[PDB]
Amino acid sequence: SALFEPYTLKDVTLRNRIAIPPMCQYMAEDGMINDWHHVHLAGLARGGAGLLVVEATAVAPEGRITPGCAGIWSDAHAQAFVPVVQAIKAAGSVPGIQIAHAGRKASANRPWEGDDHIAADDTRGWETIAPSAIAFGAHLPKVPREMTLDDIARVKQDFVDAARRARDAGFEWIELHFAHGFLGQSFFSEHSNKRTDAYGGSFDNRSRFLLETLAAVREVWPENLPLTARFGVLEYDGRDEQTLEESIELARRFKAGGLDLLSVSVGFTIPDTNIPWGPAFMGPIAERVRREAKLPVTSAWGFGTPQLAEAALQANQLDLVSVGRAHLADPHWAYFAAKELGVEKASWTLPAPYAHWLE
Amino acid sequence: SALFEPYTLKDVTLRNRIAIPPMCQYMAEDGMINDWHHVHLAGLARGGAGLLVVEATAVAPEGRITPGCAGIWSDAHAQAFVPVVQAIKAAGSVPGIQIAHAGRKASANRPWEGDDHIAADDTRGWETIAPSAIAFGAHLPKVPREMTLDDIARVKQDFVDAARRARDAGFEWIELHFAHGFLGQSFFSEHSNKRTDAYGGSFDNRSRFLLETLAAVREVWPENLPLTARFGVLEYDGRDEQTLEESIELARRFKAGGLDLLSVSVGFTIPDTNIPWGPAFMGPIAERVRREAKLPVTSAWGFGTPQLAEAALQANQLDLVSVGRAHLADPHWAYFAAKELGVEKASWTLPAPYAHWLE
Ligand SMILES: Cc1cc2nc3c(=O)[nH]c(=O)nc-3n(C[C@H](O)[C@H](O)[C@H](O)COP(=O)(O)O)c2cc1C
Ligand SMILES: Cc1cc2nc3c(=O)[nH]c(=O)nc-3n(C[C@H](O)[C@H](O)[C@H](O)COP(=O)(O)O)c2cc1C
Ligand SMILES: O=c1ccc2ccccc2o1
Ligand SMILES: O=c1ccc2ccccc2o1
Repeated sequence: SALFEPYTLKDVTLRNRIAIPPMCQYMAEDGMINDWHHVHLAGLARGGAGLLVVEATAVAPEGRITPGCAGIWSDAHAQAFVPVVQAIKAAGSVPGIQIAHAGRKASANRPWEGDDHIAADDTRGWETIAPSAIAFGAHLPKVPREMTLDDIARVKQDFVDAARRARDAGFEWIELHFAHGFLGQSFFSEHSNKRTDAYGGSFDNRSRFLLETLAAVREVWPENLPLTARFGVLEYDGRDEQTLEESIELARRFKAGGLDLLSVSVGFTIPDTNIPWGPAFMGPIAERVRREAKLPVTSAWGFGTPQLAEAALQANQLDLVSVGRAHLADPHWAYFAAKELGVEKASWTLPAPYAHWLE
Repeated sequence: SALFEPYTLKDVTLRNRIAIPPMCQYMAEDGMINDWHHVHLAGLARGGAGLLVVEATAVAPEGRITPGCAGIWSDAHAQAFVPVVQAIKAAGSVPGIQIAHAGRKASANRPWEGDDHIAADDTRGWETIAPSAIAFGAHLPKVPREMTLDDIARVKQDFVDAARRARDAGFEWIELHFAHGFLGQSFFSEHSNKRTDAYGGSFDNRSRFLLETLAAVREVWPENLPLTARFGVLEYDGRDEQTLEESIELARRFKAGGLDLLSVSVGFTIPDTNIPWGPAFMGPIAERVRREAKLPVTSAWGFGTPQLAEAALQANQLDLVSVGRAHLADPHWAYFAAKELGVEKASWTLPAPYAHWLE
């Protein structure tokens, strides 16, 4: 099975091609993770996936999506990850982390508590920042504060500090969150970036925050550990071919700047779009990015059907298959997939205290 | 759905009729549990089952099955359970524990490391104890030491101390392991008990260890928390009707002595038997015990098919359905069962960070 072939990137070897993508849990308190996360993540690692990427973890308090988001903006925040990293490694999975800044989509309620911008008089909320003072709209109506050049310098340094902390906590894989309409994506998109300084206007200027942040992170992140990013390569906003062309050009510049793998997604920069949701719908666009930027990729959405994951790999659409919600449903999805695909000794996807009894 | 109806026993209410029976993990060190158990048990509790019974936990070092078995023979052993109990409660499941003594089946290898009695010159092994100096046979050839009256007194006190420790660690449900050919079962069975003192020969004498142990435990175990036992009610040894009759009589004496629920099993006292394994095969015998002893019951073996669990409950064969291996395969089996049986808002079997996304 292609799904169960190992994968080596830099000095890291994944035991199979199943990646668990970042999935916010909304269970942290002032950014500090707790036994929710410990058990959730260790349980997933034991389920057999080769790579487990921790949820969007804010590089600064105002870069959380919600009051429940994880953070890594101090050394105490980082040290809370150490036992979890160690548990993921004990289970034979590779521990990764997505470091993030929610930009104009920050200061929102948890998804089961309204999913919308927090009311102005709610003591939990905060002012959001963005390249330009323009609201997302819809359920996120707050107008963010336009960043100063000093704010840009500060946020880049927060990404550096976050990467340094992730390294020192023992993570073996890092993902910069430049997707999903959050701060990085919003610098790239002309919808959200109306700046007329070095950080907006032209393709080079819109790319600048993302490229500078990547380069700054690269200074502290070990060359022997995968350096990755998530990036929305189109919006489904009626501008798709031009946007895809620019996104692929940026992917080439990421590769030249030391990016080892790109997690290919959708922008979600603005609400007025027409996204053609369907099983593995991103496969062909991931394949195009992979081919035209000559860079390994992953993608997500609907790959919880094992045969579809297998097909995407065999078609060389993807190098790793990211499987999210199916792992919330069943932490042992990798074992289910091994059985489905007829892998020999499928139960030994799991550790011995489970595997022995399920043969 | 009957499977998703709550159940109240004494002061304890289970949110549904799904019980996770004790399942040895073989991951403890000198009886001390660790993060294997913490994550395993907390993950299961979050999966939605109403009751989670911790694996056979030895009341004395020589009563472990294997070198990997959990123990509760000192206060330090008991205190290791406290964070796990607290995690199970945080997830809304009821924490239980099975306290045990392996008798002549002790000093064995882990099941994936031979499953047989440990060699005499292996430094991990120990002398086993039993009512009579008679080996099980087959892969368990060691002849146990015949217990003295002082040994009987000591082991009863070890059960008391174990129950006291379980209580003080916060467990809300206790199960005495009088099944599966271990010490208690072996006192009851004429195959293994050839004593001619007060603890063998007659039905009353063979029952005595079990009844005295129950009564002694009852002195320290709170009256408002379920007091239960697991007991093998037949052997499939060609003596089934007579053995069933005696076992039901013992069940009546357990009930009279304060037992709240009986987990009905097979004896596994000797190897030369013909057990008719099949899905829910114990249902009719559990039903007979339930009816003739007028005592709530659970049973196990093959109830991981949700419709079969439901049928057993609707037929009043069982009060709780024990589902073991299916939970090793999928910690979230209760969610799977809720979907299968068409329960409304099935995803809310799970906590919010999962349930919201799986609706
Ligand atoms: C509960 C949950 C939280 C999510 N949090 C993030 C996040 O932290 N970062 C991110 O880039 N994507 C996040 N996503 C997107 C997932 O990583 C994944 O791309 C999406 O769920 C599609 O994959 P699936 O169909 O296998 O679930 C989240 C999705 C879910 C369901
Ligand atoms: C891994 C494992 C460990 C077991 N350990 C115990 C134990 O600690 N105590 C016990 O009474 N039964 C133990 N059993 C029996 C289970 O409790 C259950 O009765 C049996 O697995 C049948 O249920 P199932 O078909 O749902 O798996 C164990 C079974 C398995 C598979
Ligand atoms: O980047 C993100 C962060 C959270 C999240 C939650 C649900 C769906 C997608 C998501 O993407
Ligand atoms: O009482 C027990 C203890 C361990 C065990 C392992 C596999 C099957 C049944 C078992 O029963």
